[PDB]
Amino acid sequence: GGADCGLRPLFEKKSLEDKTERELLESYIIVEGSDAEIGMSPWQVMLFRKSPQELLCGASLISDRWVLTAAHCLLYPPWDKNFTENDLLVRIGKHSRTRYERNIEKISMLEKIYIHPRYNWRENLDRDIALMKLKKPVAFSDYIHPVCLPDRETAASLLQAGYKGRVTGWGNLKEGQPSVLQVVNLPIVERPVCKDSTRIRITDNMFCAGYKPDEGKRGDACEGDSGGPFVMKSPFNNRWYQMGIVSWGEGCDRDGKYGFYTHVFRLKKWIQKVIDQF
Amino acid sequence: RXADYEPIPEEA
Repeated sequence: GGADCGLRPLFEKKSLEDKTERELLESYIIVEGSDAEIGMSPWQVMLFRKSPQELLCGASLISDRWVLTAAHCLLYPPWDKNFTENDLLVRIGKHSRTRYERNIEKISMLEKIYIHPRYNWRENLDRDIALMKLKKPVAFSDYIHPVCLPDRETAASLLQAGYKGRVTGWGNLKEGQPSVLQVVNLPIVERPVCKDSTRIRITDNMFCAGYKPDEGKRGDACEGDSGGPFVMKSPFNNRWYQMGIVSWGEGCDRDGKYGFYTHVFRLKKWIQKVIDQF
Repeated sequence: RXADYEPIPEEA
Protein backbone atom coordinates (compact mmCIF):
# COMPACT_ATOMS: atom_id res chain seq x y z
CA GLY A 1 0.00 0.00 0.00
CA GLY A 2 1.26 3.46 -0.89
CA ALA A 3 -1.11 5.26 -3.25
CA ASP A 4 -3.41 5.90 -0.33
CA CYS A 5 -0.60 6.60 2.16
CA GLY A 6 -0.97 9.33 4.74
CA LEU A 7 -4.79 9.46 4.62
CA ARG A 8 -6.25 8.15 7.86
CA PRO A 9 -9.45 6.05 7.61
CA LEU A 10 -10.91 7.75 10.71
CA PHE A 11 -9.89 11.32 9.91
CA GLU A 12 -8.93 12.47 6.40
CA LYS A 13 -11.16 9.89 4.67
CA LYS A 14 -14.18 11.11 6.67
CA SER A 15 -13.13 14.75 6.53
CA LEU A 16 -12.65 14.80 10.31
CA GLU A 17 -9.77 16.58 12.01
CA ASP A 18 -7.96 15.42 15.13
CA LYS A 19 -7.69 17.52 18.29
CA THR A 20 -4.28 19.05 17.60
CA GLU A 21 -3.55 18.94 13.88
CA ARG A 22 -4.52 22.60 13.45
CA GLU A 23 -1.45 23.41 15.59
CA LEU A 24 0.80 21.83 12.96
CA LEU A 25 -0.93 23.56 10.04
CA GLU A 26 -0.79 26.97 11.72
CA SER A 27 2.99 26.71 12.17
CA TYR A 28 3.53 26.23 8.43
CA ILE A 29 4.43 29.90 7.90
CA ILE A 30 6.56 10.96 25.56
CA VAL A 31 7.10 13.73 28.11
CA GLU A 32 4.41 16.43 28.42
CA GLY A 33 2.19 14.90 25.76
CA SER A 34 -1.43 13.76 25.77
CA ASP A 35 -3.47 10.64 25.04
CA ALA A 36 -3.77 10.00 21.34
CA GLU A 37 -7.19 9.63 19.73
CA ILE A 38 -8.23 6.23 18.43
CA GLY A 39 -6.92 5.89 14.87
CA MET A 40 -4.86 9.10 15.10
CA SER A 41 -1.59 7.39 14.05
CA PRO A 42 -2.54 4.21 12.13
CA TRP A 43 1.09 3.74 11.03
CA GLN A 44 2.39 3.49 14.63
CA VAL A 45 3.98 0.10 15.28
CA MET A 46 5.18 -1.43 18.54
CA LEU A 47 8.54 -3.25 18.36
CA PHE A 48 8.26 -6.17 20.80
CA ARG A 49 10.62 -8.78 22.33
CA LYS A 50 9.48 -12.42 22.39
CA SER A 51 11.52 -13.59 25.42
CA PRO A 52 10.73 -11.23 28.25
CA GLN A 53 7.52 -9.88 26.67
CA GLU A 54 8.61 -6.21 26.52
CA LEU A 55 8.16 -3.02 24.52
CA LEU A 56 11.52 -2.30 22.85
CA CYS A 57 10.83 0.68 20.62
CA GLY A 58 8.32 2.33 18.34
CA ALA A 59 8.36 1.93 14.56
CA SER A 60 6.14 2.79 11.60
CA LEU A 61 4.29 1.09 8.76
CA ILE A 62 5.34 2.34 5.32
CA SER A 63 3.60 -0.41 3.31
CA ASP A 64 1.80 -3.74 3.78
CA ARG A 65 5.08 -5.56 4.32
CA TRP A 66 7.66 -2.94 5.42
CA VAL A 67 8.28 -1.39 8.81
CA LEU A 68 10.74 1.45 9.41
CA THR A 69 12.57 2.02 12.70
CA ALA A 70 15.87 3.15 14.24
CA ALA A 71 18.90 0.88 13.90
CA HIS A 72 19.83 1.41 17.57
CA CYS A 73 16.68 -0.51 18.48
CA LEU A 74 18.22 -3.54 16.81
CA LEU A 75 21.96 -3.03 17.18
CA TYR A 76 23.65 -1.19 19.99
CA PRO A 77 26.93 -2.92 20.99
CA PRO A 78 27.73 -0.55 23.88
CA TRP A 79 24.73 -2.06 25.75
CA ASP A 80 25.26 -5.57 24.33
CA LYS A 81 22.17 -5.27 22.13
CA ASN A 82 22.02 -7.20 18.86
CA PHE A 83 18.61 -8.59 17.91
CA THR A 84 17.75 -10.92 15.07
CA GLU A 85 14.44 -11.56 13.30
CA ASN A 86 13.50 -14.33 15.68
CA ASP A 87 13.91 -12.22 18.82
CA LEU A 88 11.14 -9.85 17.83
CA LEU A 89 7.60 -9.33 16.60
CA VAL A 90 5.68 -6.24 15.56
CA ARG A 91 2.27 -5.25 16.89
CA ILE A 92 0.27 -3.01 14.54
CA GLY A 93 -3.00 -1.18 15.22
CA LYS A 94 -2.52 -0.61 18.95
CA HIS A 95 -3.73 2.07 21.32
CA SER A 96 -3.37 0.49 24.78
CA ARG A 97 0.24 -0.04 25.82
CA THR A 98 -0.05 -3.30 27.83
CA ARG A 99 -3.49 -4.63 26.88
CA TYR A 100 -3.47 -7.29 24.09
CA GLU A 101 -6.12 -5.74 21.81
CA ARG A 102 -8.34 -8.60 20.62
CA ASN A 103 -9.93 -8.08 17.19
CA ILE A 104 -7.99 -4.84 16.72
CA GLU A 105 -4.22 -5.30 16.72
CA LYS A 106 -2.24 -7.56 14.39
CA ILE A 107 1.04 -9.30 15.22
CA SER A 108 3.64 -10.05 12.59
CA MET A 109 6.88 -11.96 12.49
CA LEU A 110 9.98 -10.59 10.77
CA GLU A 111 11.39 -12.14 7.63
CA LYS A 112 14.47 -9.92 7.26
CA ILE A 113 16.10 -6.96 9.00
CA TYR A 114 18.23 -4.47 7.08
CA ILE A 115 20.43 -2.00 8.92
CA HIS A 116 22.05 0.86 7.05
CA PRO A 117 25.64 -0.30 6.26
CA ARG A 118 27.10 3.03 7.40
CA TYR A 119 25.12 3.27 10.66
CA ASN A 120 27.53 4.86 13.18
CA TRP A 121 26.83 3.35 16.61
CA ARG A 122 30.42 3.94 17.72
CA GLU A 123 30.10 7.70 17.86
CA ASN A 124 26.93 9.70 17.17
CA LEU A 125 24.31 7.26 15.76
CA ASP A 126 24.78 8.76 12.31
CA ARG A 127 22.37 7.10 9.83
CA ASP A 128 20.28 5.58 12.63
CA ILE A 129 17.84 3.73 10.36
CA ALA A 130 16.66 0.15 9.73
CA LEU A 131 14.03 -1.58 7.59
CA MET A 132 12.15 -4.73 8.58
CA LYS A 133 10.34 -7.01 6.11
CA LEU A 134 7.20 -8.65 7.50
CA LYS A 135 6.80 -12.36 6.81
CA LYS A 136 3.25 -11.78 5.59
CA PRO A 137 1.49 -8.61 4.38
CA VAL A 138 -0.69 -6.93 6.99
CA ALA A 139 -4.28 -6.11 6.11
CA PHE A 140 -5.18 -2.46 6.50
CA SER A 141 -8.15 -1.27 8.53
CA ASP A 142 -9.44 1.78 10.41
CA TYR A 143 -6.51 1.39 12.83
CA ILE A 144 -3.79 0.16 10.46
CA HIS A 145 -2.63 2.35 7.56
CA PRO A 146 0.79 3.34 6.11
CA VAL A 147 2.34 6.78 6.31
CA CYS A 148 3.96 8.36 3.24
CA LEU A 149 7.71 8.82 2.72
CA PRO A 150 8.71 12.35 1.72
CA ASP A 151 9.89 13.40 -1.74
CA ARG A 152 12.45 16.16 -2.40
CA GLU A 153 9.92 18.96 -2.58
CA THR A 154 7.87 17.92 0.46
CA ALA A 155 11.09 17.74 2.49
CA ALA A 156 12.22 21.09 1.12
CA SER A 157 9.10 23.03 2.07
CA LEU A 158 8.22 21.35 5.33
CA LEU A 159 11.55 20.75 7.03
CA GLN A 160 11.99 24.31 8.31
CA ALA A 161 12.83 25.79 11.72
CA GLY A 162 9.63 26.68 13.50
CA TYR A 163 7.44 24.20 11.59
CA LYS A 164 5.91 21.65 13.92
CA GLY A 165 5.96 17.90 13.61
CA ARG A 166 4.34 15.19 15.71
CA VAL A 167 5.87 12.36 17.74
CA THR A 168 3.93 9.41 19.13
CA GLY A 169 4.83 6.53 21.43
CA TRP A 170 4.27 4.41 24.55
CA GLY A 171 7.58 5.41 26.13
CA ASN A 172 8.30 6.87 29.54
CA LEU A 173 6.37 9.94 30.58
CA LYS A 174 9.32 11.23 32.57
CA GLU A 175 13.09 10.83 32.46
CA GLY A 176 5.96 6.19 34.77
CA GLN A 177 4.34 4.50 31.77
CA PRO A 178 1.20 5.69 29.93
CA SER A 179 -1.86 3.46 29.58
CA VAL A 180 -2.42 4.51 25.96
CA LEU A 181 -0.41 5.93 23.03
CA GLN A 182 0.81 9.48 23.74
CA VAL A 183 1.23 12.33 21.26
CA VAL A 184 3.26 15.57 21.30
CA ASN A 185 3.71 18.25 18.59
CA LEU A 186 7.19 19.81 18.54
CA PRO A 187 8.82 22.55 16.46
CA ILE A 188 11.86 21.87 14.26
CA VAL A 189 14.89 23.74 15.65
CA GLU A 190 17.63 25.68 13.82
CA ARG A 191 20.69 23.55 13.11
CA PRO A 192 23.12 25.98 14.87
CA VAL A 193 20.97 25.86 17.99
CA CYS A 194 20.99 22.04 17.77
CA LYS A 195 24.79 21.92 17.42
CA ASP A 196 25.41 24.39 20.27
CA SER A 197 23.35 22.35 22.75
CA THR A 198 25.58 19.29 22.70
CA ARG A 199 29.20 18.11 22.60
CA ILE A 200 28.11 15.33 20.22
CA ARG A 201 29.05 15.81 16.55
CA ILE A 202 25.76 16.20 14.68
CA THR A 203 25.59 15.45 10.95
CA ASP A 204 23.36 16.31 7.98
CA ASN A 205 21.58 13.01 8.53
CA MET A 206 19.97 14.36 11.70
CA PHE A 207 17.74 17.21 12.75
CA CYS A 208 16.67 18.24 16.25
CA ALA A 209 13.28 19.32 17.57
CA GLY A 210 11.80 20.74 20.73
CA TYR A 211 10.88 23.93 22.54
CA LYS A 212 13.58 26.33 23.73
CA PRO A 213 13.88 27.24 27.45
CA ASP A 214 12.26 30.62 26.87
CA GLU A 215 9.33 29.29 24.85
CA GLY A 216 7.34 28.08 27.84
CA LYS A 217 6.01 24.92 26.19
CA ARG A 218 7.77 21.59 26.82
CA GLY A 219 7.80 18.08 25.37
CA ASP A 220 10.10 15.35 24.09
CA ALA A 221 10.37 11.65 23.32
CA CYS A 222 11.87 9.41 26.01
CA GLU A 223 12.93 5.81 26.55
CA GLY A 224 10.54 3.47 24.79
CA ASP A 225 9.73 6.03 22.08
CA SER A 226 12.86 5.64 19.95
CA GLY A 227 12.41 4.15 16.51
CA GLY A 228 9.03 5.89 16.34
CA PRO A 229 7.84 8.37 13.68
CA PHE A 230 8.16 12.17 13.55
CA VAL A 231 5.43 13.12 11.08
CA MET A 232 4.14 16.24 9.38
CA LYS A 233 0.88 16.87 7.54
CA SER A 234 1.38 18.37 4.12
CA PRO A 235 -0.78 21.46 3.60
CA PHE A 236 -0.62 20.82 -0.19
CA ASN A 237 -2.20 17.38 -0.47
CA ASN A 238 -3.30 16.76 3.15
CA ARG A 239 -1.32 13.55 3.58
CA TRP A 240 0.91 12.66 6.52
CA TYR A 241 4.61 12.26 5.79
CA GLN A 242 7.27 10.73 8.03
CA MET A 243 10.09 13.28 8.11
CA GLY A 244 12.08 11.70 10.93
CA ILE A 245 12.69 8.71 13.22
CA VAL A 246 13.11 9.22 16.99
CA SER A 247 16.86 8.73 17.37
CA TRP A 248 18.66 10.05 20.46
CA GLY A 249 18.60 12.76 23.08
CA GLU A 250 20.38 13.63 26.30
CA GLY A 251 17.80 12.76 28.88
CA CYS A 252 14.14 13.58 28.23
CA ASP A 253 12.67 17.09 28.18
CA ARG A 254 15.74 18.78 29.74
CA ASP A 255 15.86 22.56 29.30
CA GLY A 256 18.36 23.53 26.64
CA LYS A 257 18.45 20.00 25.22
CA TYR A 258 16.68 18.76 22.09
CA GLY A 259 15.53 15.44 20.74
CA PHE A 260 17.44 14.29 17.66
CA TYR A 261 15.82 12.55 14.72
CA THR A 262 17.06 10.61 11.71
CA HIS A 263 16.60 12.66 8.51
CA VAL A 264 14.39 10.31 6.49
CA PHE A 265 14.62 12.06 3.14
CA ARG A 266 18.45 12.11 3.09
CA LEU A 267 18.41 8.34 3.53
CA LYS A 268 15.52 7.75 1.13
CA LYS A 269 17.81 6.41 -1.59
CA TRP A 270 18.97 3.65 0.73
CA ILE A 271 15.32 2.89 1.55
CA GLN A 272 14.29 2.71 -2.12
CA LYS A 273 17.31 0.57 -3.00
CA VAL A 274 16.60 -1.97 -0.23
CA ILE A 275 12.91 -2.30 -1.07
CA ASP A 276 13.61 -2.44 -4.81
CA GLN A 277 16.13 -5.26 -4.38
CA PHE A 278 14.64 -7.32 -1.56
CA ARG B 1 18.99 7.94 25.38
CA UNK B 2 19.14 5.15 24.26
CA ALA B 3 16.21 2.68 24.05
CA ASP B 4 3.68 -4.74 32.75
CA TYR B 5 2.60 -6.37 29.47
CA GLU B 6 -0.29 -8.83 29.11
CA PRO B 7 0.79 -12.18 27.68
CA ILE B 8 0.06 -12.49 23.97
CA PRO B 9 -2.24 -15.47 23.23
CA GLU B 10 -1.19 -18.06 20.64
CA GLU B 11 -2.82 -15.91 17.94
CA ALA B 12 0.30 -15.38 15.79
